[PDB]
Amino acid sequence: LTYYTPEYQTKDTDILAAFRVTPQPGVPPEEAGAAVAAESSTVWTDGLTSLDRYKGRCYRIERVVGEKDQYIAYVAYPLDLFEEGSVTNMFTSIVGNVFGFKALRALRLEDLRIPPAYVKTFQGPPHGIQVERDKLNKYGRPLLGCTIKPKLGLSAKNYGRAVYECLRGGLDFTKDDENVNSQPFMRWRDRFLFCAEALYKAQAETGEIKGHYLNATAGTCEEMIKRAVFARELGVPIVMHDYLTGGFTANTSLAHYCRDNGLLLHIHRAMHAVIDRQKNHGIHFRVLAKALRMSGGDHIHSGTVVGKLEGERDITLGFVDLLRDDFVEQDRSRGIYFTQDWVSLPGVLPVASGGIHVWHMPALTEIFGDDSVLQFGGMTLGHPWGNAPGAVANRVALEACVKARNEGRDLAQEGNEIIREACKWSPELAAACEVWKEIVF
Amino acid sequence: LTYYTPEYQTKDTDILAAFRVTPQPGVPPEEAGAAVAAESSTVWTDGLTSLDRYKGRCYRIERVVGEKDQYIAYVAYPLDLFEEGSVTNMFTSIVGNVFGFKALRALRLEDLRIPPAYVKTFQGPPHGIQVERDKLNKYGRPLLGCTIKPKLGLSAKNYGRAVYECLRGGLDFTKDDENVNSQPFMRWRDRFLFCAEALYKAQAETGEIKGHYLNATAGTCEEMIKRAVFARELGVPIVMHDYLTGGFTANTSLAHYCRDNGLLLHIHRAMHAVIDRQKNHGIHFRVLAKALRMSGGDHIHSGTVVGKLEGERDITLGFVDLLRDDFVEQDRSRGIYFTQDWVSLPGVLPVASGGIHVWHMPALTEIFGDDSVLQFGGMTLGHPWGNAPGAVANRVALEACVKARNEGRDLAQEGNEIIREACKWSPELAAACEVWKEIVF
Amino acid sequence: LTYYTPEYQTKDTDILAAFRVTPQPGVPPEEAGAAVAAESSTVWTDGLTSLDRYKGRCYRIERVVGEKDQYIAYVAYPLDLFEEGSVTNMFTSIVGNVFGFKALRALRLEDLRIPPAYVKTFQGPPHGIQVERDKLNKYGRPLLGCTIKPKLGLSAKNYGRAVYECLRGGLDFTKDDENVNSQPFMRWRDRFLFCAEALYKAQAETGEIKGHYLNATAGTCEEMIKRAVFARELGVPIVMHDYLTGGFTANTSLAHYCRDNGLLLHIHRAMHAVIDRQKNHGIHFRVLAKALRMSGGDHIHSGTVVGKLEGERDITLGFVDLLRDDFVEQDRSRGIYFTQDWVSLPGVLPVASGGIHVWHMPALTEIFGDDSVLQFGGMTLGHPWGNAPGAVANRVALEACVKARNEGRDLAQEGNEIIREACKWSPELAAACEVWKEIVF
Amino acid sequence: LTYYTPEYQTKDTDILAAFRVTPQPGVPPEEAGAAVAAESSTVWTDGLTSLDRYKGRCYRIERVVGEKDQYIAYVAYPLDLFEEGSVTNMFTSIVGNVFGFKALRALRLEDLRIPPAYVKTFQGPPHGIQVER
Amino acid sequence: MQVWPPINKKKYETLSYLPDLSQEQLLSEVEYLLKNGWVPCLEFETEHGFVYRENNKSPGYYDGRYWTMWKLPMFGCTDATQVLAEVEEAKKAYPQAWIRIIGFDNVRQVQCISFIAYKPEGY
Amino acid sequence: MQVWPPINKKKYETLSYLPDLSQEQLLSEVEYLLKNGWVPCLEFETEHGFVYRENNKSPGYYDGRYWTMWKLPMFGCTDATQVLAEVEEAKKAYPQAWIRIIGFDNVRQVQCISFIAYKPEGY
Repeated sequence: LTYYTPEYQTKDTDILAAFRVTPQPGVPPEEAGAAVAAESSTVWTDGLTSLDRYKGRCYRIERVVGEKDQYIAYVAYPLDLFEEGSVTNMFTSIVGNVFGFKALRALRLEDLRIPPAYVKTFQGPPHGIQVERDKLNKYGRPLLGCTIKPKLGLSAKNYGRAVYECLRGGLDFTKDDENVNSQPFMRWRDRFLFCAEALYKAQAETGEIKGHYLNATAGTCEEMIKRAVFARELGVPIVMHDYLTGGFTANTSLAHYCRDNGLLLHIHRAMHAVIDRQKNHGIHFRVLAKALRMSGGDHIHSGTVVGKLEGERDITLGFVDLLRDDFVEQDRSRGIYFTQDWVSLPGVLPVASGGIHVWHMPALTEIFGDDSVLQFGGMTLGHPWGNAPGAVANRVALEACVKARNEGRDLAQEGNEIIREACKWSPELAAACEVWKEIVF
Repeated sequence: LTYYTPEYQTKDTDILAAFRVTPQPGVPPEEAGAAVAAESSTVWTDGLTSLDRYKGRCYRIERVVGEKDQYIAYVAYPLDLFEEGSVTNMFTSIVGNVFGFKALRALRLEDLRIPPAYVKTFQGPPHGIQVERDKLNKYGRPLLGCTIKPKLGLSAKNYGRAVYECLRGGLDFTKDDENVNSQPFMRWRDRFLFCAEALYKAQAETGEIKGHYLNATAGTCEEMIKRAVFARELGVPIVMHDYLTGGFTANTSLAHYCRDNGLLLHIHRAMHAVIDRQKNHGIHFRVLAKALRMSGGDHIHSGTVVGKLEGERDITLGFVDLLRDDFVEQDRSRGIYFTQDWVSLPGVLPVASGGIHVWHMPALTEIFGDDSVLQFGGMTLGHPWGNAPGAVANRVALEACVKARNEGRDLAQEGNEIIREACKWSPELAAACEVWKEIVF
Repeated sequence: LTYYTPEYQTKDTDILAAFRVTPQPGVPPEEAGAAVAAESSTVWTDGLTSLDRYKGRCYRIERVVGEKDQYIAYVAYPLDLFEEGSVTNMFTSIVGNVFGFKALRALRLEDLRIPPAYVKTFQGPPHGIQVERDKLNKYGRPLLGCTIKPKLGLSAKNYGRAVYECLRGGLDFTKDDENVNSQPFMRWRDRFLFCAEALYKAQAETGEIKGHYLNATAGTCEEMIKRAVFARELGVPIVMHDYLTGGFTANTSLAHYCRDNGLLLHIHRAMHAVIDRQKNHGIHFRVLAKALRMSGGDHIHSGTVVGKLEGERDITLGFVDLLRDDFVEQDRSRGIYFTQDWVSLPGVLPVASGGIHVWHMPALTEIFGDDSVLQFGGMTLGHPWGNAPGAVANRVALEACVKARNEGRDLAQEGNEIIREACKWSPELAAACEVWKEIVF
Repeated sequence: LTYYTPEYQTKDTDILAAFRVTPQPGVPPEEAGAAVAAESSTVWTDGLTSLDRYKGRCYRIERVVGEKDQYIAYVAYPLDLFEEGSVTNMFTSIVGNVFGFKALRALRLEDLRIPPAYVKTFQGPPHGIQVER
Repeated sequence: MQVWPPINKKKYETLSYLPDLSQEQLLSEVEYLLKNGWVPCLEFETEHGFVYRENNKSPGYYDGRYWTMWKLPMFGCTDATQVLAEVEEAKKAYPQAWIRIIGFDNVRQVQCISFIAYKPEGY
Repeated sequence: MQVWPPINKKKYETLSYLPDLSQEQLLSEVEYLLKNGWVPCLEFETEHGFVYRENNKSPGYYDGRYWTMWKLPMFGCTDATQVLAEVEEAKKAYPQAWIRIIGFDNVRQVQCISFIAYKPEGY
């Protein structure tokens, strides 16, 4: 336990990790923390080099307050261990083997401090927040996306019809289901073509730029690039990728492709709950989010805050900051274990989805502010009058909220009222609000 | 709960899943199982198609014996939901969202039945067991690999020196650490070149074909292909990939590349413990293994049986069968929930590693039989006389075991004896056995 | 001192150089001049060839009038020493080593006579003066460019906004700062796109062809070509390069690219003052200018004459002639040491910038005449009413001057008056002139 | 001379330059050093951004011992000014224009501190000493 | 059940789905910009009120995003009224123009607000 | 502070930002051409008064650069009045045309001068 080095002075170029460790009964913390570091980084060949130069080292332990068997072990890894511009390699090195160490009951990676000297080896987002608003010419309000349901079984032509109806109503984006790639019921090229026809028509009609997240996720890198190539030929603004199922190697290739060809990249987080749900084991979503900002994506599905306890809303906001801002000061209250400086790597727009209703508009606006995309499924598609009206409903609801806020109203205190007044002059909104009006009013 | 359909008669083309579900207190199993299926597969657009055609359906529940709150929910998904030849898409569709369903405390995917009509859309392994023995001209015994340690910090030229020493001693393969990609201390092209020099020299010396698993894992698909391209130019037999960190999309591209250029593909399972360790949550390694056989790899790190309880050794053997054989009959004793027919897709060689010593040779041989690679780190590199002798030690130990077995001896009853007799005529072996000889003899 | 050959009769194919030499105390001139020539061009291998064929030779010395320790040593180099079409090689051969000769206190290359037999091996400017006016359809007046300030930190979208405002006001070109390549605050593709949008809009509005010098300067030749490729895809007229920082090899590649694709090339002279400022040491800007005309560029930043003594204005005019004309007769009064015949290689438009104000318009017009571009920073951007009005101001000022000149007025005698009358009918001009009006009127 | 900032605390990501300056008779050092920095890095467009973020700044002067008219002016440039992996761009930005500033008799760049965050954007030598042996 | 019209519902981004801002609503918005310290600026257009793609159709390229600047960004203005004034100025001058108010956040070097302040007859 | 109009300020290159040339100003310009020995020539256009890009959009390609030749370059003309005359001739004939005077320097084989001599109503 030449791996537990409380004397250690981290370097500016170190990669630091905060592991939530649940040791096996008997093994001391210090031994715990020294084991995380030991085969998280590292005979005669051993003397052909210097251990000390490439070893991860646990320079700090901390007892988790409340719990039994849990510490926060802080590990430092030398810059040299990592291949420049490779999230795949950062992940293999840090999380490749230790999660299976006998001596640990469970392990959870909570945070990583990516030093500026490593951040600079990544392209990061093809465009990022600022560039995207400017390319889309949209400022002053969260962006609105519509979810096309059902998830599978729709034809390419019906896909585009729902896409056109939803966009012409006031939403900025439509989204391919993360599962729609190319299938017997809908091959990708057919979808791309029809969606392109539908988004241009909705653009021409409303006078506002539209986008449809065309999913390029595919079986092979070649096929994924072939799909983004056609989106480029069609002249559309955004493509989509399922970064965890496709994988970091592919995602990094697509994010480069997007940068080189001017396409925005919408990232879906399918499969994340497999790794980031359990509090004692896995990788916290904030680590998955920093990795995405590094690999690249202009948008990332971040969950919803709708019906989340404040402590949760806080953890969420911590990772939102990590996604969007340039510098995030350490803050355990929000689950930020290290101060993260992004040295001007573009910020990613958080995408909020999952059960959002117009009467949730005030809070969402409030919590996320303008730099976010709010995505609705049942709210649009599920409106009594169809997709367009459904779309108006959300767009007026959002606009009512922004105006209110801009006028100095408290969205947290007056949410229901603001919504309710808007209903007075938006039939569309009125129709969306009826079941809610009855319960609250 | 139009998703719980115990009347349902699975079709030959269905994809079936066995989920280990731990419901939230209150929610019945049937409701449990219907929720896994409901947003594991699936408004007006809904009437533009047929739900019934694309819905996952829970046609069966089962109470897990022993435990409290656990069932085995069996879900059926229609063939049409899946993009042909895409493991990325199979994974997005099945495990993309449900692991985060509120109503579940925890969920674990234990098995999948891949129908022959879907298996036939995959290339599978670039070569597979039979082709690899024939290309390497190695028959009648497990293959032996050596692990080069330390994991990081060795120079390209020292890498190759250890590679040559280890191979010239009787081992068939040397392996790049899963973490060695391209780094400041060792850039990839330099490693490839030196390793190639070292494996040819060891081949020329011994008269036996040698291989070094050259890691092509990289930040982008383009870079990964660029590395396999140089291995092809050098004329070497095998390359390596970290399929979970690189990702299925990249892996499928590299496996195709390998098929097209005659390279064997060695797969490392880095990061698996993050997803497959916890018994209530995640994806069982057997599912990760079927996915690899589908995406493609000629070899796959499967763990070690060394010091595993029989119930564990059994689960292991179940996934070994699933990796190597053509048809595996359902067997819950071994964790095989569905009969799996591979319709002649090549088999993958299981790679056993982790704390293996020569005195473990008899059991390994016994458990895995000939179609496996046994990998040693400390056993080779850690031998008192260096890599070569270390290598002889393992190779004679292995050969003693095969001969014994071939003569009708019981490896399980006579392991220690067989080892011990070999030590009588292999100094090299003798040196490796001294601490063990003292304890057992 | 077989290198001092006053008897020597230069050949029509010789490359001649005029070096300003400041010998070390003691060493005679003849020895001086023979040393410049000796390791500025040139054992047994020596007898395998003929010295006399490849030697530079000092066929003439001259005492610099006024000064102490200075001569003008004239060196002749054989055509054969030079790689055809390579400015890099002309420079390596002539200025590669002698500037560090112990025996010289300081050395300054003042001029080179490029023979017609060497000039014909270069493409020269992608287009040149005549072709550019014809492609742009602009005749009869100096061209006007606007400088976008600040130099760094502007966003791609704000860049284009300032570009559009400045162009719609009457200026022909906008210019990327020589430092803007691709950076965290503004990546190149984003700038190209927005600038293209802005220049087309200004073109459509005014009815006059517009251009924005899109900087393609980059870290590598591949990246530089990739940027010009997108400018070609956008259909824009001109790209820009920093020939001294990018280097002659790259510049020659970009100038070829421009010729092959119809793009005008604007050259910026960043870093020149590092080499051409000091009167005793370096390379006079006239040599750097001939080299640019040879390597290729359609425009070249030549400084300003604004507040330069006549002797200086003269040296300037000497290099302007060398840039634009077909044949320039020797003229020491203007710093033209050799008669230069350009055998129809296109001429380059001199670009005047640095502190130019509208009240400087009369003189600039006067000094440079029509074949020049006048570039303004503070004059446009710095106008009290913004970029457009700023632009009108300069454009009317210029037009007033041309008209006056055309009417037979003396710009040198009536500058202030002409400006002043124009102010009477151009508010825009009036606003730009107020601080000046107070001091002179 | 909002460019002479002796209070300035260089950042780990800054590019620092040591210029040997020979000012024109009359102009103080501080003014010298502030001019090197001013058009070695940097109207209304000016208010569309933040000067302070992209300005070079002279955070230190030093009199050259022995000589007359010479100082060592220390300039700090923000990481953001530079295109990753481009020596051409580092050179254009630092040495592109100042050597011709009227107010300087002569200028000599003596050293640059390349921060680790910029060094990591370069490949550097194809092989380097160790690999070559 | 009502049908959203496919014609005559041209939009202008933020706040264009709400009823036309009243002089006070307008003023409130201007004040918000001011409260956050953004620099207001007017922009107007007379020909292409909407985005189009004439010159190019590659991803992210659109014509008509840029409008003409009305005077200069209003640095240091402290009275939301000055701004409203300009609007007034702009419409007298170009009664056929579309006029929008924009606000710059130069700390982030972004446009943090953009809404329509006046549309010509029939819009 | 004034706003340069984004509409109705169509231009025609050299001298088009000055107040319309008077008969004498015009004449002065013609004489300059003559003094330098350039050959005057009239060119007119009735449809596309401005550059456009219909046939192609590659770098340097524009439609509408070329106008129609009015008669022939005026070789040897010695009286700036002959030229003004033609202008007169041209406008009676095509009162809707844009008319410009151009001058050739055949020693350099370039157009050394080009200014608008008459614009149709509304320009």
